[PDB]
Amino acid sequence: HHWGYGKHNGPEHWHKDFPIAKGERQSPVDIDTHTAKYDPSLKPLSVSYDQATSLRILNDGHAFNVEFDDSQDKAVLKGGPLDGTYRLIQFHFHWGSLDGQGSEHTVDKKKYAAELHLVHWNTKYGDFGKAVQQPDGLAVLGIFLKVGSAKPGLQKVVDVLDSIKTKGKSADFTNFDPRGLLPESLDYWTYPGSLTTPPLLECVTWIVLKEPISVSSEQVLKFRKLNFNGEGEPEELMVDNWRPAQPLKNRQIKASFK
Ligand SMILES: [Zn+2]
Repeated sequence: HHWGYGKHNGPEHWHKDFPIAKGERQSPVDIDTHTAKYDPSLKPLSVSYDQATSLRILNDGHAFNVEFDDSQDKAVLKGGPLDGTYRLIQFHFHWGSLDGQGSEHTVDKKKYAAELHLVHWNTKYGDFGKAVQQPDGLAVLGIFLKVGSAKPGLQKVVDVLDSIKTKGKSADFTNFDPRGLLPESLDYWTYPGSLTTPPLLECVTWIVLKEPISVSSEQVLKFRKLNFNGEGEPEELMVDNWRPAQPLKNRQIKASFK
């Protein structure tokens, strides 16, 4: 039926409705730190989120998304391996049922408790919908989450999850500053990839930060209380909403640090 993360509609079944699932530049991938190529040509990342305007938080049945106003260059990403300006449109997470799994990308086979994805689209295409049809249409900033000390800047997100427990529920979520979710260092790995959920379009320039952010056990536990199902339906906990690593194929992962 509809795609998901269950036993009968999970990642291994996606190729039936979305053939590109077996494409040449699919994500996520395992980042082999000893095979990654240091590129001194790579520029530092430029993250300008001071004028960010968050609007709403939504449970879309696959994860929860915090949406931003992308009608102007309020929150943008530039520099790094990017050519042009990319506007932040939304961010969401992927997490597991246990602290030992949850991230989509892995580092030397290591899985993190969760992974944060900040999605941006290339302004030259005018349109998020137009951007996903281009090889350089999107730029996604990936950040790993490890369990340890609590992340203060994440609590506002955690506290509102009760109001969007089921699929289709949304809540006003204004005044949220995404800068509180960034690690200290902006060193990164980058490679050409795809969206990790259907339609799995190969329009993403992935920028994965080396430094993970730490969140508390209680914070992640609250993520696990969400539901894949809609209100009134049998409860299915929203956990393990991650896609496993895909073949790197003919791609090179570059590092901004040595
Ligand atoms: Zn994602």
